[PDB]
Amino acid sequence: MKVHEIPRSQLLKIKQYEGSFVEWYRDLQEDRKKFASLLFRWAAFGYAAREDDGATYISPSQALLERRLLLGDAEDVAIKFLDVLFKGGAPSSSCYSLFYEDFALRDKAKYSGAKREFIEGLATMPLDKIIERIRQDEQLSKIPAEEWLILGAEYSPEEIWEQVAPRIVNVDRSLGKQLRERLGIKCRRPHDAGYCKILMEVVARQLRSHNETYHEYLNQTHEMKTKVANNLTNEFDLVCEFAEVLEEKNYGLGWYVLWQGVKQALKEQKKPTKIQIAVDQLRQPKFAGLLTAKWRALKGAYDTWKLKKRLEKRKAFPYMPNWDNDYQIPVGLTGLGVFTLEVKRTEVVVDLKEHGKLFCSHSHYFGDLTAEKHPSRYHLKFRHKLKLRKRDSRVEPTIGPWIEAALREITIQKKPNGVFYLGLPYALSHGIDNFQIAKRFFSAAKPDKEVINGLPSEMVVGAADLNLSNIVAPVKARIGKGLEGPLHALDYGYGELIDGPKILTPDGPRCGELISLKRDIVEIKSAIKEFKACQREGLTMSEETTTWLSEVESPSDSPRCMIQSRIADTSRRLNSFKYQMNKEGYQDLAEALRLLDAMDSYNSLLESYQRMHLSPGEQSPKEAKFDTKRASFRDLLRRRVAHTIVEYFDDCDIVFFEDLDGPSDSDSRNNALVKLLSPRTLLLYIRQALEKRGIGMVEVAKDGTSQNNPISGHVGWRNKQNKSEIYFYEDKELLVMDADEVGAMNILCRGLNHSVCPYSFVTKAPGDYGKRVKRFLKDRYGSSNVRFLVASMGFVTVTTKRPKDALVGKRLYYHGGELVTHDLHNRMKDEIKYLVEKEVLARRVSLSDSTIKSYKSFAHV
DNA sequence: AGGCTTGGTCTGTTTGCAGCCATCGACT
DNA sequence: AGTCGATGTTCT
RNA sequence: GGUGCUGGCCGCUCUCGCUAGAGGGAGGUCAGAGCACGCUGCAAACAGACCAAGCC
Ligand SMILES: [Mg+2]
Repeated sequence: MKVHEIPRSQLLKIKQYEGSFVEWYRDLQEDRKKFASLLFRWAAFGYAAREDDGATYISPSQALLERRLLLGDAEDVAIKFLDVLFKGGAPSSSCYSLFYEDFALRDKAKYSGAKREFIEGLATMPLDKIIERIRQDEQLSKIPAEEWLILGAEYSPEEIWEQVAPRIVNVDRSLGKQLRERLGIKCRRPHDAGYCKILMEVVARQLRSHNETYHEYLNQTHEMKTKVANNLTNEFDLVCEFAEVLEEKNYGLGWYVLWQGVKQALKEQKKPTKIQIAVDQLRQPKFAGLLTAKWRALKGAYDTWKLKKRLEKRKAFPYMPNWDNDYQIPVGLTGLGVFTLEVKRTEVVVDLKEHGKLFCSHSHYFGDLTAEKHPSRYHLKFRHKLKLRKRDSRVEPTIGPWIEAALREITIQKKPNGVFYLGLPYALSHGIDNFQIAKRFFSAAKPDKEVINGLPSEMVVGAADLNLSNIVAPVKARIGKGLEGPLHALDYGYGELIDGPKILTPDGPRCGELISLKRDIVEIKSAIKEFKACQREGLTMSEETTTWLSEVESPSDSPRCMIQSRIADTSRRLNSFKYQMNKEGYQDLAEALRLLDAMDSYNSLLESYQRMHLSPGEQSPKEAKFDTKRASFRDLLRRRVAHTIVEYFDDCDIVFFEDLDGPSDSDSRNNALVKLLSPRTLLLYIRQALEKRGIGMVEVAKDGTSQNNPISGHVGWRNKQNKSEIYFYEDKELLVMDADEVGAMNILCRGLNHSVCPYSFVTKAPGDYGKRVKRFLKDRYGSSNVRFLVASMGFVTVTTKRPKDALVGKRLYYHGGELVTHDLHNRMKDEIKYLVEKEVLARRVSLSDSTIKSYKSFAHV
């Protein structure tokens, strides 16, 4: 079967070093360091020079100046050298040649494997297959197919090679040797192939990381000045004229500031609102051409101004990369540096043959590690144990499973504390089938039919919905060609469900009073300004905030110190529950979550008590205390969300998730999840722990997955006071279920639909739809080039003719099979919204039921 | 008391570049 | 047999 | 048995202060383990947090 390896690495703290290495490391982080800032100029990279006063703005012409002013003669070769260096990969086979002083060349090109296969079948190979092999080969075109053909007919295969190798050689490999002598280039060590071979690719490994950014950072400047001057309307002609006369008067302009300006200026309103400076400038004649603008044609003139102002804050070219910080030095078995390795008294040892031996410590991640050398790879076998602090604890150390893997190179780094670490970039022999199916089959709209036939009969899926509430609600399922069932999967068949959907981490107990503890910090932020706003006016304080302050046993009624006792009593609460949760190791994520935010508002509060005394206009330059906690903690919770999500998804082959970082609706900027814990870092941290077990992961859209009904597709209402419940109107009977459960089904639904079944899209006139939108209109109604008609009851119809009466350039919603419009999707929400308000009784419907024959959401048949 | 816009200073958050080497030929 | 230098590819 | 994460106590220092106290910060010190673990360099865009004004 086909396998695919997965790159991972975990630390190893080095204790002692032996030999001349210490100088050796310091030389590479000085040889790298030394020449990287010189090679910067050779490709003429336009660079800002970092400075406290600003950033100087050097241009390519101001940098191409010193290219020939630094190399008068190597220029005509260096440009050929940089390309054969920027291509990289390995066909640049020996770029190290310039550093190595004894660099020898051979007069023959090497006998490559693909260079052998081409000669023995030179007699019969067709020219419409001979020329498609060589055209794409760097060494083969240099001889035209004429003299290629003659040797195949006359000569037996083995004789031909003896006379073509000095002809098809890649003459770029000499470019390195010339530059050293013509430039007087000396490194620190020069007969040492290791020192050279590593350093060449190492500096290159840091440089190519800058070239592709360079042409990509630029190609944005070419796409940004295209999409600012493509939407210049007579509405842009006066929208930016609004901010010019706003900054002179010392003001600015926002987004939701926009809609209450014309509604108060279209009826004589003599009592201003928060935007009177706009309303008084929305009564002048030069901005009276703005009050009369349309509905949607102004959202497409707000983004350009919100896009143009990003063109002006952006620098014209990248900064200069700072190279002083130590880089992760890699050393590999074959070709690069040479190393051997052992486990000495369960303590790791590393040996480098020319330059002496490192020393190493016993590690917990590799708990029962073993090593056996094979000629190309190291084979490791180990498991994960726990970390053993207590000696007479009844507590067994958690045993991980054994891991069979391969390892071929090692990494080294100094940390700012002066410690040398050692890394192990290891590869995992795992089945590629799950990944192979993941990208090609579920991600995309239509896979080729030779790919669809790459499926076994039955396989397992999963999904969940994650919001800040009770985070994980999974559902496992079974999909089958043979087996019939209630969920429709595109191109694979029907499926029937094993477990789920259930919530797995319900919000723990201590949360209820920790939010109640957050409110205690909520009032301290608004109250500290009351001590600071009456210091400027001369007034006293409000009793309602004062009455709250007295709730503490405070030995002084002074307003100042009672503030401090509500906070010391608050810090103790955080200090205490810190301890009693540290006992556990944080086994309830849902608990630590509302605690994490509680740890946030406390640190967010101490920055206003240090700045209480400050008279108006003098600040405190709060410095980095390199709080190591808040950074390396909120990571731990994410790498702990894996364990609860992996445990329930081990037996699955594929997983699905809600990608909350995509084109979402408007309420997702203030949302805490983009603020509290990264979606993609969490989804990727799941992927990294899912890839580890050879289980594919494929995201799907985030557009209204919580909203739709899994059974009937009809709309629902996420209760605006209780986000955990959601309501539905079907069959003249009201129903209710759990929202963050509902989302798990709609993600499982949309997953088996390849995200094809849409939620909302924008019309045009038969500006094209994406390839994932097409397969819906073609499969159901008949084609892609279709206009849409408003019809009886205010529905929408798909017409196979293309008339001009119809609505074009608008927006829709999809429910149960019917294409409905926007003024109806409000009405449809309005249908449930009113029934709940009138205090009617609904019927809860679990989705674990068997009475359901088929789920009709995101399926078309 | 609260509700935005502007800017500065400081960390913190979310991304796409580079990478995780095999094989012959000369020589022991 | 074995070491270490120097050399080899191409689709999205 | 490598990196994380935690509270008391001690002083030390720092900041304010209706005088009551609080809050930091790198280390010296008393307590707790059913806690997961892709390491790393260059780069770029937002948002988050506090002091200032004008404005309704
Ligand atoms: Mg949700």
